[PDB]
Amino acid sequence: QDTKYEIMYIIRPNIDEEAKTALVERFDTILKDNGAEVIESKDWEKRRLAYEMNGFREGIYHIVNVTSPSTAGAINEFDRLAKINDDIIRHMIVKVE
Amino acid sequence: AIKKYKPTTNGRRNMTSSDFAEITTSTPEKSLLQPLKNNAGRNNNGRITVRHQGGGHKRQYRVIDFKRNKDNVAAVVKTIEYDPNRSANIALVHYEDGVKAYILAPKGLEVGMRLVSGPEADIKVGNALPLENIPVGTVIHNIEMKPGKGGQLIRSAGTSAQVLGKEGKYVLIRLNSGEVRMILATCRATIGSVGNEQHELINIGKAGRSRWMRKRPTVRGSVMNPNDHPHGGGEGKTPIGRKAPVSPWGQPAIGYKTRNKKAKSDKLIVRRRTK
Amino acid sequence: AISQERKNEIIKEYARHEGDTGSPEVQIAVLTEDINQLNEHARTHKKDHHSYRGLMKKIGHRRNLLAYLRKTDIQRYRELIQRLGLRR
Amino acid sequence: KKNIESGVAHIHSTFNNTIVMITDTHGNALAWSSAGSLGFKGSKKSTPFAAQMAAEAATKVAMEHGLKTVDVTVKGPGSGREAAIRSLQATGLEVTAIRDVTPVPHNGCRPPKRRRV
Amino acid sequence: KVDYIAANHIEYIDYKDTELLKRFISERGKILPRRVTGTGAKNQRKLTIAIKRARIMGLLPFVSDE
RNA sequence: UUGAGUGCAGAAGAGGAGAGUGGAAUUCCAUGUGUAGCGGUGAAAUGCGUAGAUAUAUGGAGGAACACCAGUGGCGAAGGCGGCUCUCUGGUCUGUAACUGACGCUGAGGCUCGAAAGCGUGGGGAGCAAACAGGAUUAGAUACCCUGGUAGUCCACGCCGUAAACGAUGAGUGCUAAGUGUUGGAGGGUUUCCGCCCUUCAGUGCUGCAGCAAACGCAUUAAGCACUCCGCCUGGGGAGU
Repeated sequence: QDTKYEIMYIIRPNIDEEAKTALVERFDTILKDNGAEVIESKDWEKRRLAYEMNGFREGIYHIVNVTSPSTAGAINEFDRLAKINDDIIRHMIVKVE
Repeated sequence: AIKKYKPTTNGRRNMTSSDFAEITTSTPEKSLLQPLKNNAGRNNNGRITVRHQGGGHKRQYRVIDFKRNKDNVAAVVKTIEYDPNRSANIALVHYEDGVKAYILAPKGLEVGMRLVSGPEADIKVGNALPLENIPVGTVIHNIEMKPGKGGQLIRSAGTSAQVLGKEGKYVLIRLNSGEVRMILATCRATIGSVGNEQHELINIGKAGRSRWMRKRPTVRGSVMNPNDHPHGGGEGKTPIGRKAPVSPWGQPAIGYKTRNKKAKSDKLIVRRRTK
Repeated sequence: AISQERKNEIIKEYARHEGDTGSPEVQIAVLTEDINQLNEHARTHKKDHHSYRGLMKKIGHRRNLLAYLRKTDIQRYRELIQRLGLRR
Repeated sequence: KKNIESGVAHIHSTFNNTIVMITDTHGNALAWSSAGSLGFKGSKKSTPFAAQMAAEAATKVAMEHGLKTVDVTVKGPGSGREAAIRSLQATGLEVTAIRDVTPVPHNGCRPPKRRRV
Repeated sequence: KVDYIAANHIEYIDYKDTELLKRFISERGKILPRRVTGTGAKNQRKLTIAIKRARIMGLLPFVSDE
């Protein structure tokens, strides 16, 4: 079959909500292009940080779930486009079962 | 890669040369060409400016982009050729409007690629971007000094460049030899380091082969006469007496950091490491 | 390494009778496709010692089963070596 | 000057010597002492009595610029830190901090060798 | 003679759960060894990898006496 | 069909590549404060500081190894293998038996793998640190002590084929009292079992009976009882010359 992946990225809190919705729209539209399957889009917690990361001690936690064939281009596309934006602090992708 | 010729003669012993494995064709177009001369280091005034030049096979110019002002048009790339002019190989251009030129070759250009030159281009190697649209970390060439354009920084085969850190104005850029300066924020450039690599690893072998290049053998220092170079003369072999060894125009040749002391870039430049 | 679809499919195109998960035509066909894709891996990660050793094991074991195949019948043997592209 | 009465002290000691210094909550340096600073010699700079009199000489200069309350920083595990903080209280100040900042790595670099004495 | 984490049916830790995350850290923030935990030997590995996931995304700090 | 391999259902595991990345610690740069020492030893000196060190706080760079977990734990054939996460890939064990019907093991010469030191070729270089300097002890000191400090120490590719490459015990396979933990399964009883008790497979330890042994001692994981195959040895030196 395929895999299952959590993707939980850390957003700048100083952005608007329009930028938040635009970023959610953008990464959701680009991830569906490479054969990834959308499952769920949860805004986890408006949570602070136990220590500072780049310029913040807060942020936004947003988690999504996604299934995809393992050797498509629906992983490294996101890996390339994540850490070049400003509004992503950290993020992690783990296999899910 | 590199061929190694089997030793037939005594002169063909230590020979090395490239493969040119990655060249598609070798019949270039008409329109991009221009003719040339060989000045042989000689001015309008018929006198040798810089020594040791000239005397080789014919060459021609071609017209190569440095600006890439045509934007928002997909650029089909078909062939990679060789040019006599520059150390790096060069590739043709196809625009969907139908305009053709030449473009330098970073590592990883292929047949059938489509490069974008606009300010909104997807960040890949070969694309052309004004510098403010570019994040920190990439490798960038055809870096404009002053806008409008074109390349005057790193062009030849191999060498790389970094981006250390933005300011409002100007942009910091790390060049070769680790020497980092202030460069304007409205400049256009291209992503990715240069193509061919192994020109550090090619011998010449014959006197004839570097004479196929447009060069000329020199003469040693004290082997010169006792007049046309100040080391000269000497009975038998003699070591240098005039301390801190000298060029034939004054100017001793060990350790003179000799830019013009009051230049209009001196307030822009950090860490002159090694020149 | 291979997928369980074709793993369960080539055994169902090369079987003698029904349920022939033995039948050493079939085992050497399975080993054949396995050593093809493991050698494809050995192209890629050619510094990996701990799978080319497995190539050695699968090659030697297919050698052993194939050598035992001939010494009771050759017509199966001739048909397979005309069938699967081997025997140099 | 300026009557601050709210600062940070620093304790730093070796097997052979020690250092005390009191700074601000920023902390710009004010006044300091050591067993070599008070004039004791070399091998003798490990006795906690020397740490006592060094704390004396540090505080008697320190509090005169306007200083009562302070926090305590213990670097450099040596010997006399039992006596240094009590002799710090013995000149009448407001010691209220018992922490431990001590550099432990996560095995990034290498120590020196054994001693084949 | 010792407790365990399976009565509450431990099945899948899922990277975030403070109700088990906070139980086995130290006061300063270290790891409690299996002399102290009273748990299964594989669960040591599960929770060790679980809290090593925790130390990146800020959901538990490295050093804490402040 | 019992030995073998093949299904089928599962389980563990620092097994190997590639790719990006996380925190501290050290060291350097910059800034603030602060002035007379810092640092070293059995003891002292050479070293560093009044061109502001040592001290603290703040920001950047930059490699390097990965605290806690960690255990006679686990994985590999041995050299060995522990920050995280992802793409490919390899073995091990437990029920299972419809399927093949002995397809097995050892294995001269070959082929492959193979610590650290070492060479060659390009990068990179924080600490540590052969060679070397300087100080001290020492009658003596090129050594032990201290302050330094070069190659080297990492990465990319060939090369070399070596160790106290040790459980100083070659591999395959059956029989022969026990007790004792523990890794990982399988089965049954009570069982809300997840807490217990018993039964059976695969490792890993510790004490011991027969037996073996010159003793030391070994012992279901024989250094016992036997078969198959391979290798080795025949006094010490001269010399693995």
